[PDB]
Amino acid sequence: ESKCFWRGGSINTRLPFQNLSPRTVGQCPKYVNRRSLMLATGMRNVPE
Amino acid sequence: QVQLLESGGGVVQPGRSLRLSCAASGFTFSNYGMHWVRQAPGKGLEWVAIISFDGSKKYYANSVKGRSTISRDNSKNTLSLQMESLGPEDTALYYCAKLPSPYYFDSRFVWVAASAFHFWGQGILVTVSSASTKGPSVFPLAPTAALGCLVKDYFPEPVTVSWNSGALTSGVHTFPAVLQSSGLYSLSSVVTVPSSSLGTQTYICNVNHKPSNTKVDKRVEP
Amino acid sequence: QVQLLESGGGVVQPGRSLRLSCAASGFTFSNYGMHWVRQAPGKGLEWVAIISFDGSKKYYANSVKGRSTISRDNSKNTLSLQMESLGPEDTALYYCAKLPSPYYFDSRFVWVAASAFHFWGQGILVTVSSASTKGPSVFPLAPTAALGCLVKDYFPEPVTVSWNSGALTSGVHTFPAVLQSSGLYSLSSVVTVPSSSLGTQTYICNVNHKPSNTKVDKRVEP
Amino acid sequence: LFGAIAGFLENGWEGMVDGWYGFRHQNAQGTGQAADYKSTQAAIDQITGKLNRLVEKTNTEFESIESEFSEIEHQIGNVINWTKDSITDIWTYQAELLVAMENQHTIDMADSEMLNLYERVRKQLRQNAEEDGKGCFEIYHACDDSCMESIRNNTYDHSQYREEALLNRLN
Amino acid sequence: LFGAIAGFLENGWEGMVDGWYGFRHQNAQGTGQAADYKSTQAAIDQITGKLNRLVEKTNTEFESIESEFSEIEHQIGNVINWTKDSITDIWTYQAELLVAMENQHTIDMADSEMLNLYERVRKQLRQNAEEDGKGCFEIYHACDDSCMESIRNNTYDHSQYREEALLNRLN
Amino acid sequence: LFGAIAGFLENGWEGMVDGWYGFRHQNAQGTGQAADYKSTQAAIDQITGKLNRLVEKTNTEFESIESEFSEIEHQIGNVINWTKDSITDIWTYQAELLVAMENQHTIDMADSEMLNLYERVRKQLRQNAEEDGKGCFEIYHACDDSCMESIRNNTYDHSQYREEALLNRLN
Amino acid sequence: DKICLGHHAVANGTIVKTLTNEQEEVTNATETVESTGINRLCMKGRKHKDLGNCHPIGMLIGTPACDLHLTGMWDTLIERENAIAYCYPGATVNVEALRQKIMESGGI
Amino acid sequence: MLTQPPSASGTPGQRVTISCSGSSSNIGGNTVHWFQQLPGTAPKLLIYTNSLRPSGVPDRFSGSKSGTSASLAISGLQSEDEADYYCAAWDDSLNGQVFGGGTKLTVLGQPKAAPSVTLFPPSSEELQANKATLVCLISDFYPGAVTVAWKADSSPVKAETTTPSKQSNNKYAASSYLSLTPEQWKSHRSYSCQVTHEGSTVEKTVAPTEC
Ligand SMILES: *[C@@H]1O[C@H](CO)[C@@H](O)[C@H](O)[C@H]1NC(C)=O
Ligand SMILES: *[C@@H]1O[C@H](CO)[C@@H](O)[C@H](O)[C@H]1NC(C)=O
Repeated sequence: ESKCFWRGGSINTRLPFQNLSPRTVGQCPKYVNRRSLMLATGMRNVPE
Repeated sequence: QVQLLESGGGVVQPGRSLRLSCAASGFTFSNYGMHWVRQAPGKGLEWVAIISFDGSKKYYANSVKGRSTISRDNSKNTLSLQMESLGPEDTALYYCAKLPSPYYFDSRFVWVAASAFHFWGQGILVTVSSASTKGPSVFPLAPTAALGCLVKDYFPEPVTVSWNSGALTSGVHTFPAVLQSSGLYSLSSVVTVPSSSLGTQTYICNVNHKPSNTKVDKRVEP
Repeated sequence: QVQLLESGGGVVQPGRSLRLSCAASGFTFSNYGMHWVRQAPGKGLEWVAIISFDGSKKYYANSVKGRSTISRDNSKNTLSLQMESLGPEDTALYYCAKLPSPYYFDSRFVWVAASAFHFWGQGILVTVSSASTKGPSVFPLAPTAALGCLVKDYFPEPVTVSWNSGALTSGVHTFPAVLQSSGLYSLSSVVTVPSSSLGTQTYICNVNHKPSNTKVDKRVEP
Repeated sequence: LFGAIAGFLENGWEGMVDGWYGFRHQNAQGTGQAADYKSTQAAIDQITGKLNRLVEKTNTEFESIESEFSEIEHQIGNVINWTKDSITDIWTYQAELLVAMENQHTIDMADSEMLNLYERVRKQLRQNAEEDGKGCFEIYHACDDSCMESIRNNTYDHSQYREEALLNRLN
Repeated sequence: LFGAIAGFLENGWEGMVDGWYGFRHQNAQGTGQAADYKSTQAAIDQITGKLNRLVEKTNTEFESIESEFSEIEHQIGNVINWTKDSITDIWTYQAELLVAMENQHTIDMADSEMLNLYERVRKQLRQNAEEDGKGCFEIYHACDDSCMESIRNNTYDHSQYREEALLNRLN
Repeated sequence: LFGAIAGFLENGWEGMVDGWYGFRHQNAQGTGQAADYKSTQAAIDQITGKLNRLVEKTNTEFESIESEFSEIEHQIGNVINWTKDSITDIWTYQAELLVAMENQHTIDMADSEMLNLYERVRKQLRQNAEEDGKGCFEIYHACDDSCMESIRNNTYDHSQYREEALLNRLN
Repeated sequence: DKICLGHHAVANGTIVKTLTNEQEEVTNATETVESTGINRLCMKGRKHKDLGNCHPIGMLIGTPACDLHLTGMWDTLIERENAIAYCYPGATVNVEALRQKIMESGGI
Repeated sequence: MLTQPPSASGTPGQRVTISCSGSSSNIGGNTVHWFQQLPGTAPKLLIYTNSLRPSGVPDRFSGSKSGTSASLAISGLQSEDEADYYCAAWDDSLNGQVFGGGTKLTVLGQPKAAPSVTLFPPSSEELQANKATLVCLISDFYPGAVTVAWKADSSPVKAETTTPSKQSNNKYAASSYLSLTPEQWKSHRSYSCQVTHEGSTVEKTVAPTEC
């Protein structure tokens, strides 16, 4: 089951951004040209 | 994903010990701290026990403190609970489940996540009494219109009812059980249908009772 | 913008003193703190000295501490370095340059900027030895195919080689120098060409040697 | 930026898997380690709330305006390409901004919670000890393992050791 | 997040309508309440400046590109619908982000002003009292109503009670 | 907002061109001035990193959809004008938001670094001096120029003057 | 006696981008840009109708290749690349608008 | 003094990484820098403040700093990026900038054809300076693993030059110069240069003759 489609198939994800195609149909996330965008889930890592 | 197995149910007499055990799959069990909760018949929720992911501390509930014992094994992915001196206040449905708990009862891998792994599976329905495990007695309630089946005089009550092997589900009404003066319960289950097919269709009701290995099938006719 | 001038190179004998001086333009020199670095022939980078924009502190490197002296003048936009007792460990290329340094070595005007004014210009190539500044000897290496020129038996080695006044740059290979048992170096430089123009074109190689004022030109033929 | 995570604490405790902000003590009994529940749970709840507000999106239904198997008119096709590329650039910039700001805020919020727990422990150890600066607390008299738990349980009483600390600091 | 509003102050003062950050004292005279003007005015000015920069908008003139009483060509109508729905989604996301960030910043700015006023009062009461942690100040000698106003007027002198406090803490 | 730049420091030092956060001392030798390297370099590095992440942009290639020397169809021209003006307004709003937020964050980050350096110097001067509030440190015994540099070099030892300060404060 | 404070860390940290630092190390982080999809058309829970070698115009005009799709109901219409619209050669005026109208519809 | 990992290898578009470690006296605590030295020319600044780049640096390059260790990454590398790469950092105790050892990287070159071996006899004017030199060069080959054996009348001698990778094709080039005196040059008749390179089957031999 899915709710978003494009020329190459389906998109099943909870992320708000994708870099597959700017032409999508349905309830899809917004296309971004950035290859990667890492969100921090922790504090500064201070090695020993 | 959400697939489980539970064991330990049946009819245990008061004074003896109950032992329940649930094992889940589809995920990494060795990290989620698990909980045992009980719900008395009718309504009302009362928490029983909690366990860490490694079994460091139990912190039993005062209602069953020092009387029950919860344990877990991460190798076989199993969670067991053992309780003794089963009074009438212990007849309830026991659910093993993963609830939102303190963080150190869980592992560091699922802290950074908004998934909130949800559970609660099925029930157990432990009952304590003078066992007397009886077999059910089925009677067809025969005449828009309706028709049904009545199952009476059996114990315990993990009973299920279906219409044509579980096909017809529209307009059906499965009513709660009624306990009477002989330590036995009853239950009616009806289904509606327009008043044009009295002697036309094959209406069959099926009743399954687990702690008697009883499978009954009946047909309705004018 | 990026235009400079450097002076102080040549052949200095061991024991005497070297004096280098670089002056840049195209920007405000009176604010950027400047650095002197050295690189021994081959590879390996070793920092020499740093100076403030006003000359408050030097903080020489321990390898040349108390032996060298760096100075700067902001009126004429010049940076000089003087060193004595030039052992063999001082024969290297000396670069004056602006590097990312502590903030107070620079001025408050370029703190609030992401420009990161970049430099390092050209080299100096100081050499210390029994001078014996020799003139180069050129021989034409004559026969797809190739042809080249070999320059041998001279000192020092700030040598440059071009093909037809610096026009042909495709398929050319300028090889590093080789020192031999007479305190003299050699260097080959070749260029490739398909095997159809042996006696057809005017192939000329030019060799420039600065610390002998030597300009040699040679032609290749079968 | 607070001076806790990137300030006076010059080293992290990789061996402290009990939580994000915990205690390490060395007394006559030996060396021990524990973790504070309140600050860790606060940080976890804030991060999970961020993620929950982030992952939800209704994504109003859209349909196809460009044909994939036939040729579109050149001018309207160029207009559609221009519009969609502009929308792509806008969403890319907003994604960059959101990611960077949220990462900065998460790191600084962890730092703020660390400093708040530090101030709580200091208000508990008000007049019986001193802070050396490197996140440690130079206790001037003593502290038992039960005293350590009382510091964890936020039940440490300073009027019980106040005169002792004063007499130890004077003499 | 600072440890003042959501930290060590575990209760708000609903009865303190005099301001956002005020003083409540209990001395031999009785119980009294006042409010600090500086922090309250700073918070009010910052919030009003936020609102002023928010409510102003020139809103460059726009005109109608879609007809309301006649039928538009299907392809250009679909293009206009797509563009306008994309613009709607963009503005909706930006509105959500702006509202959330501004609310977070306003709450944390109120917290920061509370902690700054706390530090000001502490620098005033430097060496003559101690802070119990729950926002209160355990004065070790005394404070008159005039002393309370001097604490409000930022004129409290600690060298006047320093030796008194030292003698009371030693003996 | 922290109470350092817009709080208890009621005056800036225009004559302090040595850095953003420096020391000014007055001892028996006379008056002297220096600057702290760590906080100034931290602020400079953060601001330069902001500028570096700001000035970089690939700016995906675009082409002309409107003719400059001929007349375009009226409806598609109105659609293009509407779209481009909407994009202009969106980018204008985002520019305003980015500029305002970044300026606020830069000012408050300078303030935070000032307060962090203040707390570092306080952890160094733990038990031998007191802070009068106006950014100064009332040293109770003394401090040489070498002592001042030791405060700069983060090497000041308080156990060397602890008993001296205690005896001076008691007697 | 002595008690110290500190935070935790990991050996293999995760690099994230912030407003002040392009490369900041943190604990286990999360990616926000999706880069992989499914090479399938998940139609479970959707009454799909695959046209195959049939073109939307052939459903209205009645081409042979659309004899299976002259009428019907659907919540998602799927068009293919080999969609034939004309058995007899020809063209359609404003074919893009009609194709959009048909693909947006849910029955004929 | 910083660490000196001498060499890194990779392929076009592989995102190779070079590390630079140290102590709190140099790394800290402090900022590191990176430079690129194209073979034969002057260096160009690439990375400052451990993550920032000047104008003329494409976004394919990137730097980092993890605690007391830094690293350099190159995402979109191609044939025009084979060069020298050094590390740099300011030292706390040593009041100055202390550098690393350096790194010479070379892309994985597909094995080109056997080099354009061309034997060169010494010219008539070279012998006039009481010296002789027989040049036997080999250009446009890969890799650098090769061994040339001289045979003075089928007899070896006892007691060469090579350029780095080309900016466009990563082609190497070697050239040997056997130098003798006129008494030792006119004493032999047949000179030949063999090769045992890893890109050919058997030893290729080219030989000139006197007059
Ligand atoms: C990080 O944790 C998530 C779950 O929180 C897990 O899915 C992922 O594989 C982890 N990644 C790493 C690199 O540890
Ligand atoms: C500010 O400094 C910049 C360089 O950082 C300079 O270009 C500019 O002219 C200066 N402006 C003023 C008003 O000082």
